[PDB]
Amino acid sequence: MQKDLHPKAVPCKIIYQGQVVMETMSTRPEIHVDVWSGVHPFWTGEERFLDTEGRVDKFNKRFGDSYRRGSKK
Amino acid sequence: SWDVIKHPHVTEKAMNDMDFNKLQFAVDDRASKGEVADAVEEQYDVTVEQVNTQNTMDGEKKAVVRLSEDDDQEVA
Amino acid sequence: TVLHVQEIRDMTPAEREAELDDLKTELLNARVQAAGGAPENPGRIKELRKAIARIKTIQGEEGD
Amino acid sequence: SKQPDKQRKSQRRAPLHERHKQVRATLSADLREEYGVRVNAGDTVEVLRGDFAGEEGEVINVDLDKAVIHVEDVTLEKTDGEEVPRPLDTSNVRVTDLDLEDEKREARLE
RNA sequence: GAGCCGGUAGCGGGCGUGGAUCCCUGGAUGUCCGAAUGGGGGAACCCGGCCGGCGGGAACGCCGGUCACCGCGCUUUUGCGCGGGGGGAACCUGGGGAACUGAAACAUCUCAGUACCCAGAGGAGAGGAAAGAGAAAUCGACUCCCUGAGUAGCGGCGAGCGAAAGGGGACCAGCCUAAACCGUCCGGCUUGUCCGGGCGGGGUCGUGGGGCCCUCGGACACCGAAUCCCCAGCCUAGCCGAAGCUGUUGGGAAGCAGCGCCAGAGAGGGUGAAAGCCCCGUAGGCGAAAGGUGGGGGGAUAGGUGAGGGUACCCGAGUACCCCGUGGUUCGUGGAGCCAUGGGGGAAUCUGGGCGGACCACCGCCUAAGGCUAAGUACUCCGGGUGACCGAUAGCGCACCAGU
RNA sequence: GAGCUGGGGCUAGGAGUGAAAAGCUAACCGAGCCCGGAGAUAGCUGGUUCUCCCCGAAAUGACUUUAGGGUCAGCCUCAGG
RNA sequence: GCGAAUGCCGGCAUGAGUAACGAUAAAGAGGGUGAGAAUCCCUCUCGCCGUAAGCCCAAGGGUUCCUACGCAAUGGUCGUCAGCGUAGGGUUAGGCGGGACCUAAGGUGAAGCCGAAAGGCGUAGCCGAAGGGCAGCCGGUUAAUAUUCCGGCCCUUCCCGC
RNA sequence: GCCUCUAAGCACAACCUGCGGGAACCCGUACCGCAAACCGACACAGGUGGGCGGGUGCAAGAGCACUCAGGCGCGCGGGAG
Repeated sequence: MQKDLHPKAVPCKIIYQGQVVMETMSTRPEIHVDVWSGVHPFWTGEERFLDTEGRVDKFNKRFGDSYRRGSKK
Repeated sequence: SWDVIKHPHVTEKAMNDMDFNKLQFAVDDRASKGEVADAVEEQYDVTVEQVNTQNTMDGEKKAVVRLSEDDDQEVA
Repeated sequence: TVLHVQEIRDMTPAEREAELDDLKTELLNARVQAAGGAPENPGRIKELRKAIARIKTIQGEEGD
Repeated sequence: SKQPDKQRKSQRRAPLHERHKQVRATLSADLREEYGVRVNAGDTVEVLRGDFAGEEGEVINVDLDKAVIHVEDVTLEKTDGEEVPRPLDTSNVRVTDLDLEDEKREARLE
């Protein structure tokens, strides 16, 4: 576990898949894709209880970063 | 920690070995010259003469004590 | 049947020891013995062994 | 002990004395009738079956071990010659002279 | 309760009713490997500090004991004292997660969220007092069995997939904390009125909590534990335990004959060929302990909450709600919601704020964005019971020096 | 001598390596091998058991990614009117 | 309820007393032992090696090695022979080799760095070899061992004392 | 290993040397070993790394013919042709 936020999780899942609409606005739709991928934020440098730096991403990051709910800066 | 050595390995040679010199026996295997010798030493009058070693596929550990220029008793 | 706990237990540590030393010794004697092919069946052999056994037994318990 | 085989399981695998349980029986008139509580084992009696049936003898050896005993009388000789005590099928076993000359024998069964 | 040194029957020797073999339970040893963890390593081997006897050191000096891996709290000081990890047939939830094959092709779909892998909890986890369900202003935890129903319904409307409230049943069962309001302080900024963390207030079950003013009121309300012995159940051995003998064909009888008894125990099995009465330590039936684990149940422990109105009011969360992109759901892009979230905007503290399937008015429900919760269902490694279940090419493949 | 070689190791099996034919990857790799999906599907192929009674078939027609399948008919059989 | 599935499992016949003896480097004779010897032991002719059909170090295999008994099966015939059976016994090192020393590849790997989890990488340090390094040799001696056992000759490191 | 030295302690006791006494382990060896004892399931004319490889003759040489030391006659023998 080394790709999340610290101040909460947000990684994983992701069942994408494209098609060729054309519905309600007349006739019916169609299907295709069948893949799976990722989806997340980014991480910055901080620190806690003797150095540590942290990581976690935006959102959250905007938070605790501002504040700090287990270790500040 | 307790006991010490084993017993008197007995055979054609040995027999003739402990005879003439030295003395061959069943040596637990553990203990070596060190820990070995000793035992001998404490047990059998004569002191820490010398020695060599050996084991084998069998169970037993072969050991030898060249003589103290003194006693040993044919039949140990 | 014989010897026995407590009693022997009054046989202070120092002794407890010494007493064993010999302990083996004899036994040990027993061995050479066997190999020898002379003597016969030493219920003793065993026993002795054991006795000694317990021996330590108690002892230890005693708290070494 | 509620099935066929749990008999070999608490008789011989368990307390061998359970096999004593086997040395169980009675004997002559006296003693018996008198009761039947407090045995002796290597007592005397006189089977009651097998050619040897209706015979006179005594209790030689508590063999519980083998699952039965031996009766000096009851026996046979080899073929090389020498005689010998036969196997005592626990089954047909009779005891009347309830070995009890030994105070400890009379302090248990008769 | 009177025989034994295990399967070895054999030689040679021996312990035993001034309670041996063995059955129990709690012990002391437990060599080397193996998470290994003192250090190294092709496991079961080879290497190091401290104490240690002091030990043959015949007029000459060693094994033993020991000890210490690393991630976890944190009495922080120089950190001293607690937990973990490795297993484990099957079963459990999460994390991740597929083609065959059906559709008589095959791209949608199916097999499925299956098979497998991973992590981890347990002896059971799963889940669990509702921003729930639905609409008779009706219901209320969660779970599981039947039913609802192969219905309402999803869909190249094709193969298929296929809910739920309500009724019947097993069980019952309820509680907490931030939740700055009050006071306590401790530490800061730097003295005020700031944030801070330990103490209580309250510490919300179905709307309340505080703070103020007057009525208060002045003893039976135990939970998931906590506790005492109680029947602690079992833990292996506990032990009594009804009643026939003669005669006989027989190598053997318990058979054929004659008389005789039992009886809540004619369950079966062993007995030289088929016994209720010969053996059976069996069902008859009563028995039984000083140690290892319960409910029932007795008590205090009892932890713990438990009444009245008023007032302008401040107090269960950081993201609800909305846009796009997926989930689960019976919903396969659909008139398509609820709950869950990948990115971006980023509200309110009781006329607040979601909800009853686009939305809107009105009505009706509920009060989130922290947590604990035995019992009712699953699973057999283990032990027992029972068989219109098998007999050595059947049964587990393997009935005994076989996963060899 | 892009020489032959022992010993020590590194890569790996939809991926490796390959002075490159699809070669070699524990003696048959045009995509290894074992356990698992799983007893995959399999108009094709076989295989498909004791006696006896009763009657008695089709090898055409219609539509099929259907033609050596199978739907519906036509010809069989038994129960009642 | 079965011939019958080139069915599965087991036995049992075929061809068949023909096909084969695993290199065309050949033997033959005298004596000896034994119940019994073309196939064993001694001996005497003879043939084949000879760069081997030599001794040696390794790696691999592990008692197969010797000695006394024995041949049931394995020895593609025998067999008193065996690298077959049972029993007993055999291999000893301050200086030879491995460690108690060193690192490259590579592998590990406190810190550090990234994964949905399992994991990936990886500094220093460590693991890692007939590469580096290190103190001896010749004769004798049993049924087997030997630079270890004998003895004669040559050494090294640690320790205490002065 | 040899020399340079901090920390640092020796610096009448640290290292070099000299003589005398004292100490020296753990595991490996048999025999096979261009092989019936090693891989080919077998006493299978297949492969397997290093050391001079004795001589006489051939221009030389681990090529060759005979043989030294040591090894062996192939593990089935006769008999017709």
